[PDB]
Amino acid sequence: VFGGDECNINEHRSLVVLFNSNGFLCGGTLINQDWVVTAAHCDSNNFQLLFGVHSKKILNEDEQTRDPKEKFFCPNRKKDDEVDKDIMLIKLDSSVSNSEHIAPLSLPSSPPSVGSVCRIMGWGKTIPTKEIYPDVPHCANINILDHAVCRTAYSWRQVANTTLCAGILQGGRDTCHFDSGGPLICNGIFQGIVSWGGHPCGQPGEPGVYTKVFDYLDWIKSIIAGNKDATCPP
Amino acid sequence: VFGGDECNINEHRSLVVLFNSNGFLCGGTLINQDWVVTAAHCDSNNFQLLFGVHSKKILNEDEQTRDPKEKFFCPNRKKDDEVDKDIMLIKLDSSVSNSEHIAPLSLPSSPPSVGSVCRIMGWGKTIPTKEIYPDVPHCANINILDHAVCRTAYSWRQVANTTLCAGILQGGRDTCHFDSGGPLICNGIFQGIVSWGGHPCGQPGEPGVYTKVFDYLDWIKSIIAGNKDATCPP
Ligand SMILES: *C[C@@](*)(O)[C@H](CCCNC(N)=[NH2+])NC(=O)CNC(=O)[C@@H](N)CCC(=O)O
Ligand SMILES: *C[C@@](*)(O)[C@H](CCCNC(N)=[NH2+])NC(=O)CNC(=O)[C@@H](N)CCC(=O)O
Repeated sequence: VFGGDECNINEHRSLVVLFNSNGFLCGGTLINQDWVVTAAHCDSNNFQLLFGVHSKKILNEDEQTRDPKEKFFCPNRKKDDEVDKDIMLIKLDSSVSNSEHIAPLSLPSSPPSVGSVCRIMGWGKTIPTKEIYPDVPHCANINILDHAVCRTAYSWRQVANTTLCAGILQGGRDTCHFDSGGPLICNGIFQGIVSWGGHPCGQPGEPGVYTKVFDYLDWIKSIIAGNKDATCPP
Repeated sequence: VFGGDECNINEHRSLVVLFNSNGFLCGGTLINQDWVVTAAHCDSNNFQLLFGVHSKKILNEDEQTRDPKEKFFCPNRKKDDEVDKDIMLIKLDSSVSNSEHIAPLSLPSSPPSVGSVCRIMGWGKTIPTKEIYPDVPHCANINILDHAVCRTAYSWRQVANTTLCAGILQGGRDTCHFDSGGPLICNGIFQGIVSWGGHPCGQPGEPGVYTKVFDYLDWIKSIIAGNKDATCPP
């Protein structure tokens, strides 16, 4: 996260870490005691999920680890476009219970209004060009922008409507590489999933695009209730 | 460990890992649910202890992390001698319960005999010259040798009587740097603590010198029971 500060140790109790033998992959969001939401582009053959993490060097006495038992993607997702319908549900091999540094995030009831202030968080790049990563996750506030700003900022490709356009108009704060899958939270509600953006991040006039969780509510609940044939919003 | 193979995932449940911000420090041994025994030269201002660990890449789901609440050393220990009375007792800040990959090891009732076959284990060097470290702990069987082999082999310093001389005579098997603090187990009994040896491990004729647990039984029991003045055997 570019333009932020170290997150408070208690302000990110729902942030999950996806990693494998090759290291850190992405972030994720725990929505209930058995499921994790993250980005579809973060998928890997094998990986594990780590809960309750703050510092990577100085561990928390309450971290939990689980393996993905099931993974779900939109049935109607475009094969070639890696960020098309960037959402993946992970059914844990074993339930995770609340603790001092672990807790789920509630799904939204309604979508965020243009201009609302939201929180982004992750262990991704903090310097736009350098491959320097934090030890603790960084937090920064950004605003919900008019979707047209993004549509026009990235005219060479199509910015789906099932996405939120967020950031700071003059740049300086934005999610970056390895921040993917993490939550965009507005007023304590789970509103978006970090998906993609500019090169590098934080440039003025190039906001980030987040999967709009709300548009996928029916999908999420259907998959979680047991219906696996649930198709996503086009 | 030089000269062995990867340990079976279930044959090292008492093996603890001491680490800090600078990384890995040493091995250790869980003797009951509240105490860990290790070498005194493994001390560091700040460190933590990890239980139920095997592979550093693929984590077990039952791992536990605790912090050192109290540390204890022999009152009558030599100031400038890093390996004199090489034993340290650590009281955990919170109890550790048994699980698939965590279980304590029992204190000895009698000292091992010369010629006994014992298991050594740890994440220390596997090739004497190369600064290459295992991902999973390596185990190997060595024999308890006549204490005099050590006495003469290391005629350039003095080998205490409160230690076990163990290894293979022609070399090719020994503990190495970063293997310290781990346990020497003979017939399932906790008999020694990895302390020191020659440069580099495995040289023919230069066995490993381990802290003889049996000789400290009283100090250990007195310390754990409450007598913080208990003195060690000279
Ligand atoms: C998977 C995740 O780690 C990244 C997140 C990048 C976020 N970038 C900004 N500026 N907020 N996403 C990608 O690697 C995917 N990239 C693309 O799909 C490109 N078309 C856009 C480049 C980009 O995401 O920055
Ligand atoms: C702290 C612990 O990891 C090591 C273990 C070395 C074991 N070596 C062999 N060959 N089994 N201990 C030390 O680094 C302490 N070293 C000494 O006290 C030196 N007098 C000997 C160096 C040595 O142990 O190789």
